[PDB]
Amino acid sequence: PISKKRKFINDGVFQAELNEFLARILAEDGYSGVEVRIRELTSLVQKRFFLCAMAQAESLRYKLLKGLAVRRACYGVLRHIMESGAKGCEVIVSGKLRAQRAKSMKFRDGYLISTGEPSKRFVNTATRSAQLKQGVLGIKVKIMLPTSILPDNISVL
Amino acid sequence: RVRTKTIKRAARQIVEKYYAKLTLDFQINKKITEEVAIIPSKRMKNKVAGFVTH
Amino acid sequence: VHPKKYGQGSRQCRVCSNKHAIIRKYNINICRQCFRERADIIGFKKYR
Amino acid sequence: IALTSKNLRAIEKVCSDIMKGAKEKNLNVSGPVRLPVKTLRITTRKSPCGEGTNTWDRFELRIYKRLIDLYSQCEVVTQMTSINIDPVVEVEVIITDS
Amino acid sequence: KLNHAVFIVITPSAIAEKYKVNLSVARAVINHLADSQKLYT
Amino acid sequence: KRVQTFGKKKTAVAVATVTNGKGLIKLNGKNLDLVEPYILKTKVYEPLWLIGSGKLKNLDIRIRVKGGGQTSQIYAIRQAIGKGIISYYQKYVDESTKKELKDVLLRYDRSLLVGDTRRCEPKKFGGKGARARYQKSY
Amino acid sequence: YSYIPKQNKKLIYEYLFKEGVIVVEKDAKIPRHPHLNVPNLHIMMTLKSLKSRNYVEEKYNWKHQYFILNNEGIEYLRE
Amino acid sequence: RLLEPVPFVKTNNCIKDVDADLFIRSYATHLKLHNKITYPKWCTFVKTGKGRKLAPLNEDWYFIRASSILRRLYLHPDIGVGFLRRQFSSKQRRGVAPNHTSLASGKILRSILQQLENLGYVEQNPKKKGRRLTTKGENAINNFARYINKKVYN
RNA sequence: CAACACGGGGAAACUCACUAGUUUAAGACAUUGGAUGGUGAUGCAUGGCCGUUUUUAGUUCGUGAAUGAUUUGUCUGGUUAAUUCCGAUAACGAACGAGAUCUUAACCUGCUAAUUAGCGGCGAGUACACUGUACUUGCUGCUUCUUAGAGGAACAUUGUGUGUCUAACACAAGGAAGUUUAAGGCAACAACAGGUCUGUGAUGUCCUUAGAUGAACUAGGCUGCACGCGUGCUACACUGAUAUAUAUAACGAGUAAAAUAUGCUUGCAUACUUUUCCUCCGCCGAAAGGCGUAGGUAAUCUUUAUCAAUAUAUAUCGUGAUGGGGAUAGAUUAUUGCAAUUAUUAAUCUUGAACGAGGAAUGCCUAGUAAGCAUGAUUCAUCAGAUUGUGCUAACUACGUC
Repeated sequence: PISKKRKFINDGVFQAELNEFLARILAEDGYSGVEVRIRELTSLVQKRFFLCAMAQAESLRYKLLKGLAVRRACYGVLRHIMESGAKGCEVIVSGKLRAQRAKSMKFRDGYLISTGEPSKRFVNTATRSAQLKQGVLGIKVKIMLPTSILPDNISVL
Repeated sequence: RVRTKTIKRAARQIVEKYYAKLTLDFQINKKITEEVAIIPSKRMKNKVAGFVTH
Repeated sequence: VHPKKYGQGSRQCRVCSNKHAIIRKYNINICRQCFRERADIIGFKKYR
Repeated sequence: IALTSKNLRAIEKVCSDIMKGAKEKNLNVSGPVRLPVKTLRITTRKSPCGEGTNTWDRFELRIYKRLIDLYSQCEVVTQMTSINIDPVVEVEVIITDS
Repeated sequence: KLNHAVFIVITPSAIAEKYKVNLSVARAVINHLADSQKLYT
Repeated sequence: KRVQTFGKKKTAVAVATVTNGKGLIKLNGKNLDLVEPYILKTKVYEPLWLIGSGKLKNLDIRIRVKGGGQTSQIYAIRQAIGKGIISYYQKYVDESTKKELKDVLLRYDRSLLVGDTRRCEPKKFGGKGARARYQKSY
Repeated sequence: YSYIPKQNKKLIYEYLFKEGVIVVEKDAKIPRHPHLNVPNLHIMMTLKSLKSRNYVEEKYNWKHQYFILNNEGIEYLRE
Repeated sequence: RLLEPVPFVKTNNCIKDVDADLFIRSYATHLKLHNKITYPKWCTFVKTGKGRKLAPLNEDWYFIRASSILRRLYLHPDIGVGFLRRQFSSKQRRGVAPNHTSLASGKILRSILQQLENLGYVEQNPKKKGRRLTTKGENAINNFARYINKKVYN
C-alpha cells in the first residue's frame, strides 16, 4: 500500500532507532556486526518491529569511568590506535577534568586530515558520554584509516 | 592562478624518471603522465601534464 | 482528559517528545535538531 | 525485474550481474531502463536554537530506480537476482511473454 | 489643471497641443479626421 | 529525406525537422507568423533573409517548441533553424555549399550557430535574491 | 481506586515468562498492547514495581522500555 | 497593419493557419448576428473572475468568451470546465496583500459550454474524458476559418 | 556587527511555561519512612550542537642556529585568490590549512540504453487543397530530441605583447567552455565564561513534590496601547490603471479515525461498508463553494507538448488627490474547526483615509545576476504579507583604488 518515498524514510528511521538501541546494549563487547545473547535481542527487536572509532571511544570512556589517570588513559588508547596501524589519530576530551572549571584537552598524532571529502572518506568519528561525579565528560575520537588512495600524494617508481 | 608544491613536485619527478619519452607536445605528455602517474583526477593529471610540458 | 487529534498539541517528536519544530514532510515525524543527529545514517546527505 | 535503491553503485553491480546471467541463457531483456532520479530534499536550519546568523543546510536523499522486463521462468531469474543482490537493492517482479 | 473642451501630424499629443483638447477628445478629432500606439497613414 | 536537430536558449528547447518539400514552415500545428511579438518576429525571419527564398523552396520545415518563456523560445527557434539548414546540407546537399552557407551565418553571428549557455545562479539563504541579501541595520 | 485484575496481572507475568522479554512502550494514553489487549497504564505500573523489586531490568531507548527478567524474577513469576 | 509581406508559404486550411483575434471577433460577431446562443440576461450583472473585481464593462464579451472557448476546443481536443477556469484566470490585487491569479467564474463558462453542446458544436463523451469538439462544429469552424482567411487576405 | 519576520516563535483551543480558578493520583520501594517527575533555578557547573573571530589565510613541528620569556624556519622583493609559487636566504627538512577532493549546472560521445519518454512505420477516418497540409481512434523498425548510466573534453592550447624574463601575467585567435568552465558544499590552530539545560531519558548541583514548579480540565492572555525603534508588504499613476484577447515557466507535492445497518432508545451500545492525501471529470452554485463520481501509493492519475505572472495586442479613460491610491468602516453568505467575539479564512455589494518620489541618515549589488514579476515547498485541522527553493521577464556601471 505505501509509496517508495514512505518506504525509504521508514527504513532509515528503523535503522536510527536500532543504532541507538545497539548503543544502549553494547557495553559488554566490541563490534562484531548485526544479524538481518542474540535470542533475547532478536526477540525484543522482532517484538518491537512486527581502528574502529566506536570501539576505541567505548573502550576509552570505560577506562575513564573506572577512574584511571586521564593522561595515562589517553596515551594508552592513542598508542593502541597507532599500534593498530593508524595513519593518524586525534582524541579530544571535554568537560570538568578534575577541576571546578571546564576545559578540553587535545591528543593528536599522524597526518590526521580535516578538510573536504577525503576527510569524510578516510576519517571515522565517534561521540561518547562519560558521566562522572560532578556531571559529564565528552569523548570525541577521530581516526584516519588505511586508505583507494589519498588524493594529494603523487609519486613515480 | 599558478601551480602548487604538489603539482610542481610531481612535475619535477616526471622528467626525472622519463625525460627521454617526454616531448614538446602537450597531448603526448598527457599520455605519458596517464601511463606513469598515480593521480586520481582528470583535472590534476592535465595540470601536471601542462606543467611538465611547460 | 480532552485531547484533539488535530492541531499543535496532537503530535510530538518521535525521538524526544518535543512538540515543537517537527518535520512532517515525507512523514518523518522527527524534530529538526534530532534529525541533525541522525541525518547521515537515515540517508539525507549534504552535497550542495 | 525492477530494481530500486539508494546506492547507485550497488544497483549498477546488480545490473551487470543479471545482464551477464541472462545472456548466458539467451534470455530476453529490454535494455536497462533508468528512471528519472527522485531526490527527497529536506531544508534544515543549523543550530538547535536561534542565536547566531540564520544558517541553513540542504539535505538530499537521492533514490535510484531501474527497470528490466524479462520473458523466462520466474524462479531462476529471481533466484539469480536474490542471491546476487546486496540488501540495499530492493527487487520487484516484472515479467512478459515477449 | 484642465481648461480643454467639446467644440471649435496625427499623434494624440499633437492634436491636443494644436487645438487645446483633452486626449479622448483629441482621439475623437483623429477618428473624424481620418474618415495602444500604431502605424500611421 | 529528413534531418532533425535542436536549439536551446535558457530553459527553452526548439526541435527543428527539415524535410523535402516546397517551403511550408509550421510551428507546432500553426503557421510560422503566428508567434506574436513583432520585434522578435523579425529575429526568427532573420535566417530566411540571410539565405534568400530559393533554398527553403525545396524543403518543408516543421518545428516543435517546448519549455522556457517568450524571449527564450524566440532565440531557441532562431538557433534551431540555423542548426537545421546547415545540418541538412551536410547530410544531403553538399559539404562545400554547406561551408559557404555556414560562413554566411558565422559572418553575421555565432549566437545563431551555438546557444548562449547562461542559466540561473542558485538562490542562497540570507536573502531573496541569488546573491542579494536582507537589509542589515545597526 | 485503580485496580488491576488478578487474571490480568497473572497474564502479564505469564507473557513475560513465555517470551522472556516485553516491549511495553512509554506512552500511557495508548489503550492496548498489540499482543496483550490490556490497559498500557496497568502494564506500566506493574513493570515499574517489578523493576523496583529488582526482578526485571529495562534497557530503555526513546519511547520504548525493553524489559528483560532477572533469573530470580523468571523463577518468582511462575507462582 | 494586419497584412505584412511574408518570406514563407502559408497554408490557410485551418484555424491553426489564422491569427486568433480576427477569427475570434468575426466569429463572435457572426454568432450574435445569427442569434444561435443567448446573452443570457442574468450574465450582465456578474464578473468574469475575481481578478477583475469590477464589472466586465465591454458589452459583447459573452460572444467573445464563447468564440475563444470554441477555438480552445479545436486547439486542445479534450478538456473540461476547469481548463477554461484556469485559462481565463488572471491576477487579483488583494489590496494591501500580494497578488495571486484567481479562477474565472464557472457558471458562465458552464452555460456557454452547454449552449454550444446543444447546438451540435461540442460534445460530452466517455471516450476522451471531458468535452471534445464535434462534427457539425468541426466542419463549421474549419469552413468559417477558410471564409475569413480568403476574405481578409486580398 | 556577532539581539531585534530571531528561538523554523504564521499562539483561536491544545501549543503554554503565564492569568482567574478547578481537579487528579499517574505517592515506585521496605502505615510510616522513602522517591519519581518537573518548558523549575542556574549556559559564570557542564555535554553536544551552532555562531562569531574567518571562509580570510593562517597555524605547527623535527633537527639546526641565535642567560631568558623567546626568535629564526614562517623573509627586502617579484608574483597569486591563497606563509600560492618564485627568488633572496643561518637554516634545511617537514606537517596541517589552501589548492585538492566531492555535489550540481555548463559541451561531446551519431557509442550505452526504451518504461509509465519521444520519433517514425503503417492502417483508418475528419477537413482543406491539389501531380501534400491540419485534425482524431487502432496496431507497431528508429533513439536526434525526454530520461540516465559509463566515458570523453582545457592545460592558459596556439599566436602576439609585458615580466629578474624567473614565477607568471596581459591581449588576440582557436575553442562547448578561458575570472582554477559557473555555482555551491566541506572548514586548520587557538579563542570568546558568545548562544543554547524552553530539542533531548545529554546533565551536575540548588529548588520543588497532594492547598505540586508533577499529570490534568475550564475560561482569560501572549495580538491590549499617550508612545520609541527594527525587517517586510502596498502605494503615490499615462514607459499607467481599467477591460477583453493572445502567448508562453521551473522545482515540486500527493493516502486508531469516518460513514451506513441492527439492539437498546434522534441519545447510547454493537455489526457492516470502506473512511481520512491530490483532485481531473459531470451536474448544481454570482462568487465563494457544494453535490455526484474517476484515476492516482505515482516519469503512469491530480498535471505538464503546459499549471504562473511580468509579456504583448486591441479597446476604455485622459492627469484632474482623478476612474490614481485601498488604508478604514459598514452591511453578507459561505468554508474550516469542540470553540471563530479580540472581526480564522472566503467571497458580494456598499464605505474612499494618509500618500504629489521622501529630511538627517543608512542598505544591498558586477552577468542570466541587480531589478521586476510570479510561483512550488516548509509550517497546516484551519492560517503567507514569513522563510526557503524554482523559474520567467534580462538593466545600469566598471572590470579598479586605498
